Amino acid sequence: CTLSAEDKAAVERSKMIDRNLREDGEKAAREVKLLLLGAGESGKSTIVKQMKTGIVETHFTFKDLHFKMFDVGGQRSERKKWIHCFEGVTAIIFCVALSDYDLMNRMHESMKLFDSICNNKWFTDTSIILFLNKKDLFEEKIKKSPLTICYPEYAGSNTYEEAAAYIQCQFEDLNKRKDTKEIYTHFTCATDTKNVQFVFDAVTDVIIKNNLKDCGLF
Amino acid sequence: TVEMVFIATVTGSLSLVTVVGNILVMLSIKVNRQLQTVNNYFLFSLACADLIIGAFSMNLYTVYIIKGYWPLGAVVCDLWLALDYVVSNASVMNLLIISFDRYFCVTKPLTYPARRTTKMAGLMIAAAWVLSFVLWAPAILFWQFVVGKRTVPDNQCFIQFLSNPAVTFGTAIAAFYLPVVIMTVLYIHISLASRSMAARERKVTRTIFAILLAFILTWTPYNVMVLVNTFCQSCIPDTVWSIGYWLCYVNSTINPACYALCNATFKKTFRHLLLCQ
Amino acid sequence: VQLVESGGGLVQPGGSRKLSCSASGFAFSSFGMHWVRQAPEKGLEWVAYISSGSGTIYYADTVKGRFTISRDDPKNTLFLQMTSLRSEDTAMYYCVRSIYYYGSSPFDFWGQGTTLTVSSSDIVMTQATSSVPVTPGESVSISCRSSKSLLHSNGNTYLYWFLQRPGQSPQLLIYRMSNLASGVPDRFSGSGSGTAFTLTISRLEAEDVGVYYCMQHLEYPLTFGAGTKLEL
Amino acid sequence: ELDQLRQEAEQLKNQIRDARKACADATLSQITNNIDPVGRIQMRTRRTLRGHLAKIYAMHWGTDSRLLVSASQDGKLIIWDSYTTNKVHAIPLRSSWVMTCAYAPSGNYVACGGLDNICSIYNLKTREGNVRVSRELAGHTGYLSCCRFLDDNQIVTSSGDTTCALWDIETGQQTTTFTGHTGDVMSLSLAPDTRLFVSGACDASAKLWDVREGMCRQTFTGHESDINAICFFPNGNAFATGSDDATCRLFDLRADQELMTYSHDNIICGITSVSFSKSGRLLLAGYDDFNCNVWDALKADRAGVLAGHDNRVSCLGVTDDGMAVATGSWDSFLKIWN
Amino acid sequence: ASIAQARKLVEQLKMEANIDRIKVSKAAADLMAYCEAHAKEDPLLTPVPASENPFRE
Repeated sequence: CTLSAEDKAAVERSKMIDRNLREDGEKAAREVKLLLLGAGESGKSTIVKQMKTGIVETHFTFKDLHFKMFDVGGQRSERKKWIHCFEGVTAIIFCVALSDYDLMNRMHESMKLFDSICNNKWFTDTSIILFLNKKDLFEEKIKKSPLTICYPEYAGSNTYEEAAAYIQCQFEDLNKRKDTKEIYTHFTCATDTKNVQFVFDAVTDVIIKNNLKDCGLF
Repeated sequence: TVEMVFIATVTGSLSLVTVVGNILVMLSIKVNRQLQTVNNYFLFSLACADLIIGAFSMNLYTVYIIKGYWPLGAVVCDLWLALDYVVSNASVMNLLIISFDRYFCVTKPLTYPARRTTKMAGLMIAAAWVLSFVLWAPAILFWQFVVGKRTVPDNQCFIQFLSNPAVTFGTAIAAFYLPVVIMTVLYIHISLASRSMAARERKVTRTIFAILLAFILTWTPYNVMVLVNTFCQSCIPDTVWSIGYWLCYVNSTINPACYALCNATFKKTFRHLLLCQ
Repeated sequence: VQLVESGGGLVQPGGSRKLSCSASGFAFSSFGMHWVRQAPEKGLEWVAYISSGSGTIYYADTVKGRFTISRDDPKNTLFLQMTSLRSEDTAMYYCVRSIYYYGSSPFDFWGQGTTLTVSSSDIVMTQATSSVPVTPGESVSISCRSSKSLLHSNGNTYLYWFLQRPGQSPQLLIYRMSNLASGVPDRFSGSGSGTAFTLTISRLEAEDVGVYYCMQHLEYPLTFGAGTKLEL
Repeated sequence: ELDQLRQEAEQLKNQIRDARKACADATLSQITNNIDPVGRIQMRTRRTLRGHLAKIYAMHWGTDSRLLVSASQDGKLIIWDSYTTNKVHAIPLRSSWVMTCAYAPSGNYVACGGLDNICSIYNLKTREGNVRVSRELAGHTGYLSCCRFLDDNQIVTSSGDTTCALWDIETGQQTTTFTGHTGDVMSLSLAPDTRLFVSGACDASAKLWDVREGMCRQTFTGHESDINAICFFPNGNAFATGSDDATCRLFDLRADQELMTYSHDNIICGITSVSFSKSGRLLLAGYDDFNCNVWDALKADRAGVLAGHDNRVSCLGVTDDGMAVATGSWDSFLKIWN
Repeated sequence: ASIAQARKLVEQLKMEANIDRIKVSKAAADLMAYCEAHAKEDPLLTPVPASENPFRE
């Protein structure tokens, strides 16, 4: 054996630390990580309250699956120096305030954030669950003040569903990786209980692609 | 005479293709950390079956068939039949349990992978291997014992229970027809559930096409000839058996390709290996 | 913190009893528990051992197979069942905590022990110092000797030291050769070489009086030494 | 007036550069002339630590050159063993996002902080054997990037916020606050005498802080991009830096200038970790292109390459005796080279 | 910001610029002397055989 009595017990200790480490790694790997990013005061509070300093997480379970919502947007630092810490995150829940177009306008800054996060080298395979909230305020604001102020490229009429789809495809067409990832857009408001069902539907659809890739079918 | 030694060259080239496709993939399973997943153990076992098929079985078969009969010795025929089928059906069972694994990963995306562990996968990757061992391995070496007399001539080399319909259809059903009837519906279910966009579904169908019908077009002619050689013995020429006994092996040699071309990282690691040399 | 052990008493030969201690105050699942006995007028005697999670179970040559040992992590208790108790098994049975990583202090905490009275190629640690008189403020180099080179090829020597005040549980002093366990004053400093060891006390007070046993941990079954009575 | 002070600042910075240029006698490349070359250095992996299951972001050797500590992206923290391959302890973390490690000089404590802006210090040599939080340091506003130990009673932390903090353990509050940087501070390294440390920000400037006084002494500009790694010369009179420019620079603390620029045409990936070997002759660098390097110090010629990983190498560090080096990359395997 | 912060920066830069600096021919010769005085005390520079190496096996 060429090993001492304490050395064999040390190998025993190391081996059961390996077993207890695997018993936690397998448990944590099955949990879904969902990064939540967005703009400042972009309706993150109402959505972190709807689904049940530093990084504040949340553990809300729907249809028997343990989720993780990392709200790292309240960090106020250089986003590019800690964004590599989120490798392997199942999806990035990005939230855009629809009604904040007539408010220095900031949807252009949020668009610049989106095209810098979706084309990042670390988030090539990670899908983005793009949220579009405050649709009730957006509907009224469209009837009040025309939306064409923000987008000189916009040329459509004054229809709610037309403008919503226009900005939806405008955000969707911001990625240079048209195939390696998918964007699951949704419209939501405060009086909506379907957000958690939609995000569960999206995470099932993305773990289908994940395990198809793990077996190397793609 | 000359045409046989001419076709032996391309047969040896195919054997080299098989062995070099297996030697790369089994070492890529181990030396690559990203290919050490619990799902790739089944593929590694398939490669292990494929190496023992390619190195021994088809080469000894060509040695048998270049002369039209076995000149070496009947004791080698009494062992080659046992050695060939136990792994030729082990590959089929492994490729069928991979189909079960994929179906369970698709229709149960979040429960099944959690429910299966290293031991859970091992107790079935060994079960598939031993199913053929407990079905066909005794069926070759004991069927001549139950009668007490040999059925296969010394110069000939073939199955000792190929003739009787109740024992040849019995060994053909669970080896070919059950895998086909299970795999086709499993892949239909996988394709239907993979929809929930167009590009992913299209490539999934284009992949299951090359997975399923490549097995179909390489195991239907041989198995239908197996069923046809039961009560005619004059219906077909005896060289058709030699010609059609290749398709199982071409399936076994394209199995490494059908599972390497699908995965991009397998191509990347093969490129790395050939660059390293 | 405390390791209270329960069981034992006036027993007849052959009778089977279960000696149990209730661990309370540490990670019982991470400590490799032991079982060390002491005859009423003799030195210590190793009995058995359980690793963390019951992975490894060892016994001495005397109790090999005859006694059954076990642990219960959920209840934070340690078990050891006796079978066919004989008059040569009367002893006070101490429960010994032990952890094994690099730089650890095995055999650090010792239980109070249970009173057991039933009516009717090995390492040897030689130490003939007994009934030796000692005066406070002086220096005593308690000699020691083994029958095997405790200097393993892995650098360190697996010899321990222990102290037993009159009427109290044993206490670890020097957890290797030339070390010092926590809660021990720097008065004690070990010094050994090969199969010859001495426990040098630079200056000793009037409270560190007792018997000093040596114990090898190179390989099982963890033989001990004789008593060393330092008389006031 | 803003113009009455920015002009003065520009003039004083010009005077700084003039004073630097006046004291530059000969570049260290000219000083190291006709000197015996090191030659290619053969480096083979001795141990491989296959415990972790996620991305390893930090590492720190001990003072006995015997034990290790690692911070993987999972909620664990393994205190490895170096001569053999075992695990002394495993720490279930309170936050899976960790980028820092610090082994105590006496081995009694381990620091652990990440994106949570909290520095958790773990007690090791404890009765009732288990590793528990000694103190949860709070008072930072950004993510904590690296931890250092002066002793068992003090800790120096560099965080995302434009400041460095020297903490106390008896009371978990700061005692000095090195608020003189702009941009995220990424790395730091203490001195052999533990009186001075330099912190590296994302504004491409390294500032030499004074622990006792709590005030900055020198600032080291002249570097291109954000810098992620700093290690002192063992003499404590120089320090290397590592940036995303794919270039390293060896400064000095008595001339305040640059001595070497460690760049090569074939390398574009930034540096993630820097650690001198003993005697200061070598310069190890943790690059991003799945590879490390060992640069010669006195002459900037590159020694043998150090490639054993397949992912980004985050951290590496030489032992206090100079024996081994442990490269910890984003793959879950450490590698103790020699 | 622009008034008090500017004064704080300028004053600190004054002491950061008044530090006496030495010639490179000395500041680098000192670093050179440390390398040659510790050439033997460098387990990585001179290849140590498997005997003294504690990572031999």
